[PDB]
Amino acid sequence: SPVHWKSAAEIVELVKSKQISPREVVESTIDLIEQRDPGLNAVVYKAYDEAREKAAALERRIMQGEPVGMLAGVPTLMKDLFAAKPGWPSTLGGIRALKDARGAAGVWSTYPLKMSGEDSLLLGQTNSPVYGFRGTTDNTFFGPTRNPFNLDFNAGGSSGGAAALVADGIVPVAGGTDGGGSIRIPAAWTNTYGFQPSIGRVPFKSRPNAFHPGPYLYEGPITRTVRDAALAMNVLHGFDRRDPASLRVKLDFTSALAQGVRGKKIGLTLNYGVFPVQQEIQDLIGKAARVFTELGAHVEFVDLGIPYSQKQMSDAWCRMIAIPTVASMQALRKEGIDLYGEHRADIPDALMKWIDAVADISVQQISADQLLRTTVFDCMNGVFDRFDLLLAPTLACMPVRNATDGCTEGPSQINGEEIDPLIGWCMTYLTNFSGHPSASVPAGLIDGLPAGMLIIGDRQADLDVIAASAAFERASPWSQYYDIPAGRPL
Repeated sequence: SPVHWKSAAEIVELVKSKQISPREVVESTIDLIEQRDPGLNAVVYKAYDEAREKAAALERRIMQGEPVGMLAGVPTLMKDLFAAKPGWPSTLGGIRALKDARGAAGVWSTYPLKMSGEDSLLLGQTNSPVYGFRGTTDNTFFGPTRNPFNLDFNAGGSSGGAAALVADGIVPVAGGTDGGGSIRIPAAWTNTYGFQPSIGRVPFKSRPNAFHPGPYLYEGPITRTVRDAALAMNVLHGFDRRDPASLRVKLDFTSALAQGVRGKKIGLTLNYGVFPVQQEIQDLIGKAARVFTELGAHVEFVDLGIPYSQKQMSDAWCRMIAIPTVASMQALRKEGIDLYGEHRADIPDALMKWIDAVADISVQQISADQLLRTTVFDCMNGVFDRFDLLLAPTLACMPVRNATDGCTEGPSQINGEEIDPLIGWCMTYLTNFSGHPSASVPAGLIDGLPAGMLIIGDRQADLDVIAASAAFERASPWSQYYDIPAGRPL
């Protein structure tokens, strides 16, 4: 393949130097999708002709020496979860009743808008669970997205299709979204790098309600290298007055790649003091943390002092996500697509539980969840009063086997302790409460399957996260593990 396993940085250079045409990037990427995605089931919409049209125009500009963007020719796909791209479908993660929906003119979600703006070529959309409402990717319309490291296992979610394509070498970057961890969750299970930016760093368009009661929501890249994520972040970040958290600051994410972590004070937790975490994952993260001590950082265990139980926190997260989910369902019903009645079967029972639970949620309950969130935020802040970075395992458990009923979920217990199977083991959700930037870095394999370590920075310290990530990438590479998917039978 001229493009399998190439980085975005490599493709940009190949295209800019006229070694390969944008047309050939598109056809070769299509070949990889057609050849390799049947097992993975990561792609849910193919926009091949659009990509061909865009490639022809990009090729003409390159040949005539007209201006081209900073990701010119890099192939990518966006995520099918509140997707907005004019003329494209949006099924909210595999809701069959929405299969005929198409995006209205002039309405865009951030990843397709900004990536295409800098001449990345959008090839289609990737699979998500229904309404994003779990850390696995499966639904009853498209089915499960499978792990390139072992197709009997799930890629994770909700951005599972994004991570699976990147982990299988098919595109160098894919768009994820994250309300409880979903840029980072599937990255951790697929040996890819998932970057969740600070709140306000990348615009997020929530309409009709910009002041919704949910957790912080983010769009961001999943890549195989930290450099590619920095390149994507240079495109994705930036002021937009229509996002009421937007930061009016310009950064160069690539400037942090060579910075190192010498002298940094790093806090370490294996379970945030409140989650049950598989011992093998704890051990792997203890080892990974020591990579930083060899690079001149000082690492020590910290106690966040979170006074809520992990069930209390996951229940609050579910209610916070459920409120705008109910608003979506109510609006769709008004528009003639009724997911409460006629098309009830399209919603998982576990999700309908929360849908019903918040239908008449009291202001007292809303307030209690807000107090919980504040407490978690302040526990994070207590760490960053004294430390430059916090390390933790991204997730409390290893990948799960795919179900056969379209409802793959996580474990309901870890170490004998009950845990919410949709999101409870996704320890990432703490930064959707708190707003801190974080990235999942591949920490190694356990019994042949990937596990991630989360690097968290202080509020707005995205470049510190990039610097630590790149330092770890140099000292403890994970690229060799791609040999597993690279050699899998097709």
